[PDB]
Amino acid sequence: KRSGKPSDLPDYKQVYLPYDTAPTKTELDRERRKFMHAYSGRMEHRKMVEVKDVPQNMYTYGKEGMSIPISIFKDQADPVIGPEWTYPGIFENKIVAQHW
Amino acid sequence: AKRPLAVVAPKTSHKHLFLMHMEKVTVTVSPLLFGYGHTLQKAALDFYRRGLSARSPFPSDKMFLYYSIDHITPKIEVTWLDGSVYVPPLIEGVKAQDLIQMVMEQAWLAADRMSAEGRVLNPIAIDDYKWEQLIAF
Amino acid sequence: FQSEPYFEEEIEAYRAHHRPDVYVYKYNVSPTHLSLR
Amino acid sequence: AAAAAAAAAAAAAAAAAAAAAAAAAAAAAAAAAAAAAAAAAAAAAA
Amino acid sequence: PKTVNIEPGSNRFLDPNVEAKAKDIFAVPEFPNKAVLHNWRFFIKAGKAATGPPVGQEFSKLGLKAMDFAKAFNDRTKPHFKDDIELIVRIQVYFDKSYIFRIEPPPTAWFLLRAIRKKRGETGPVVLRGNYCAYLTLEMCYEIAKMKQMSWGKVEYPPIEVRVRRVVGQARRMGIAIIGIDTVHSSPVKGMTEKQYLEESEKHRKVHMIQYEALKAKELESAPL
Amino acid sequence: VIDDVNHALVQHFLKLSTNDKYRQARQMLVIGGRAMIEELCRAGHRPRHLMVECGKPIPEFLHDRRKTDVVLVDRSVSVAVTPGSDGYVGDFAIPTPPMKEKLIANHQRLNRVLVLDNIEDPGVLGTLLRTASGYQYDAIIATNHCADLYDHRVVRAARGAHFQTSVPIYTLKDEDGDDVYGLLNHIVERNNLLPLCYIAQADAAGVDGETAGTQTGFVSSPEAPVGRVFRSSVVGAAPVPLPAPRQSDSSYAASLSRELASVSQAREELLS
Amino acid sequence: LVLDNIEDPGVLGTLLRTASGYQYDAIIATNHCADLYDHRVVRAARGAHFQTSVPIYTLKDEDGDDVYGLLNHIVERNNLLPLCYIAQADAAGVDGETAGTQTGFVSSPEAPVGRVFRSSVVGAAPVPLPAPRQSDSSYAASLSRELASVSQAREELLSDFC
Repeated sequence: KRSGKPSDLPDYKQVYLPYDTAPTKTELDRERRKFMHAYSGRMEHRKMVEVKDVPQNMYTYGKEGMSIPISIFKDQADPVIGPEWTYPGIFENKIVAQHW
Repeated sequence: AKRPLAVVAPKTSHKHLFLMHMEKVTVTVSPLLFGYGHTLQKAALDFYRRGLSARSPFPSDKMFLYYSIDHITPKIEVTWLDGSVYVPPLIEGVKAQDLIQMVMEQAWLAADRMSAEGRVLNPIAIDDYKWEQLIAF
Repeated sequence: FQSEPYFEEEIEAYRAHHRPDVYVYKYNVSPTHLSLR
Repeated sequence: AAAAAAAAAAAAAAAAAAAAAAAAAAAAAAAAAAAAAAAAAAAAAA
Repeated sequence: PKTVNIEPGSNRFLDPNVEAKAKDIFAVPEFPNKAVLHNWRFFIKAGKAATGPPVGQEFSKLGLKAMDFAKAFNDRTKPHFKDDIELIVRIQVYFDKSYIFRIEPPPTAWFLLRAIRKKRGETGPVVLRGNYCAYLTLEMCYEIAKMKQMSWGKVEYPPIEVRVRRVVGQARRMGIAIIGIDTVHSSPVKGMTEKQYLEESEKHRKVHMIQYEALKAKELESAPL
Repeated sequence: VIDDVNHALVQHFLKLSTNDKYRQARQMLVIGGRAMIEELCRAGHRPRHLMVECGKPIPEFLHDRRKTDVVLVDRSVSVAVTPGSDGYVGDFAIPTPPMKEKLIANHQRLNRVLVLDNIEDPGVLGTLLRTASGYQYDAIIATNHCADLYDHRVVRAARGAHFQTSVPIYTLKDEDGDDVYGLLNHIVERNNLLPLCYIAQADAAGVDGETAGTQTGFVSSPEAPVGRVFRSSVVGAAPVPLPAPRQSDSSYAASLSRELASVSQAREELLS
Repeated sequence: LVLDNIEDPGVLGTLLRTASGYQYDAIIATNHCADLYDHRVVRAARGAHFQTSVPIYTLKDEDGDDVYGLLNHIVERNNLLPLCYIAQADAAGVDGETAGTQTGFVSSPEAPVGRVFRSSVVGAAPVPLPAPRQSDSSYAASLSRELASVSQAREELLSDFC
């Protein structure tokens, strides 16, 4: 829809690292090289596709301890996610949550 | 009754309601009622929605809607000014448009019985409803 | 009119609707009418 | 907190149910009977 | 450091403060049961609730007014709302020129700008560009659904798991893709085995076998039998 | 090409531009305007006989059954049937508002009415119709003998106002004693069914409340005043309403230099 | 008053009386806008056009914006704030012209051009006017008349403190 949804360009708010051990310029870009494609179209005519705008650190890109300021009300701010195991009904949404 | 009762009734298919000489029009329904008489309830509730849009300057809140947990088929009770009560027959397969013709006929006889009993006459006339229904042209 | 007119029989103002289902032997009786039921 | 006021809140699509008189129903039926034939004579060509 | 919850990803909803408000100003005004004419859904910035080009026009298609809705929506939304926020307003007008407007949470389409640091058109669909914007993962997409509820009379109904597939759809209907999808491997987390997290979370799937058949199990038992 | 003022289409427009009886009898009204036609054409309206003058400006944004007879006309008839400097003249289909919504759905609070009672003059009469609508006034009204709200000068002054951009305007009747003392009772008392009244914009003014309102309105005060007159008569005083506030100006102003001062802020916006 | 466009008659004559009918000093007629001495424009004001309290400041200039040096030629600065009359992206007249407390300047264009190009390039306060819809607008003589009557003497607004 044209308007009626919040639009602005802030950045993220990190409270800590998804790991405890931070890599360097190469490992942040070692795994970055993987992020230049996708499986858009999953059928017998399955193909590749390009990607861009891959960030610097995909570890703490948005994984954990990361906040996004997307609140509509004044008495609120960005919400964060710290932990990992009890993904709310999320693991079943890992492989089938795509146009197979 | 002062005079002999009328013997001829108007042929107007009544699709309105009013308190020409009524005094209270209650209905009873059941939310617990789910399957039995899906349409039987579908009529009573509909008659309310088509009764609240009655036709006279009264507050249309002469109509009441009760929620009986009795699990009884919905039944309508209409009581007139002088007091008598008319229970319309809610048979299998009778819709709103049918009931309004039922009561509004038994409400012409009740009026002409009351007009025979000396009760005053509230003559219907052009007020806000022969208008606001004239625009629907 | 528009064509061959058939008027279904009618009753008094009060005796018209919700006639009493009061019979005599296999006959619908009433002060005004009689009809094998 | 809500919409326009004056008169009473009728609701129920007040725009309808114009309470046909005698001569209207005697016409609204005879007009509908002519359509049953006008839908039959059309099937008699097809 | 410190994980926000020792139940990771459980966080059923937001804090009990904004939600009391999220049920407050998003409260659905009950129908007066009347007969509608047209349902409208406009796009008003909650701050300057002004008679827009279509908002004033369509309202004035009827001899009605434009500002009375505006100010009664403007002043109602003067506090409790952040700045520069746009809103979907679902208006329900009746036959007697009677109208009762709702206020809808700002949905996903123009939401990603606050989520992926991008803008309209640069999120072109699969036919337009072929690339897309900043990636997403299988928690960044869960949190966004917590703000979208067609069911305010039932906050937890239906639970996040059934409608979360929707938001990730239009963003992918616009080409933007998640790391959990479209990819060969999932998120790398150096706090543990980068590989075994797949087999480390297969049991995190199971604690929700007991829960999936428990979150929906309390649904039908919160209703008539 | 029509270089003759005796042409049926010519005599059509004249008796459609100046005469007023044989206007409604055909439900038509002459519109002049190069951009004023597209303005109406934009919102789904096609002129029956669009007569372009034989010349250069020939925009064809609706051609090929634009309700055809897109006739080219001589300069000579461009002068006669067309008082107006346009090379782009046509005629349209008369709309109508219903005389019942003055009587029933009289909404309570934000109901300020205009009346415009006199034998009026086009241009001015058209101008007010544009500005009264220009603030979403409801129930703009006629009088004893105002000029027709579809006259060619009025529609030239209205400049796209007459048609329902936003105009619940209305027109009133003729009564017995060569007067309109029965024009008001039929509606105006009923336009006090919803409560307040005023009689400003008359060359002569009496009570003269005079632009002095302090309180922001007690905003929920569901009554609201109405429109005004042009000349000096107590005809506005023989009606039942006891309100009599005839407003004036402050400075050295004169006729027509009073209303747009008044109606500017005497309109709905008492919220300020 | 000022009238800055390629204007027309006699939609100024009915406006060059609001300066008189509401006691303005004079009127910057931004010529060549239109006719100013015309036998109709003067007639459209019923002789009150040629009133004692209105000498016709017919201004010849262009979009050079040196006219703001003429605005500075007009009784100096500290007298005439911005004046523009624009579409409805602007606040109000009971917002800007409710907050004078000072002295400013009045100016009323025509529809097809607005003002000359360099008129909005030097301004801290233009003036809007309410409208029925968005693309719908009002006259050139109906522009000033609401505003030549708000900047007439401003005696109520004093009593409007609260």
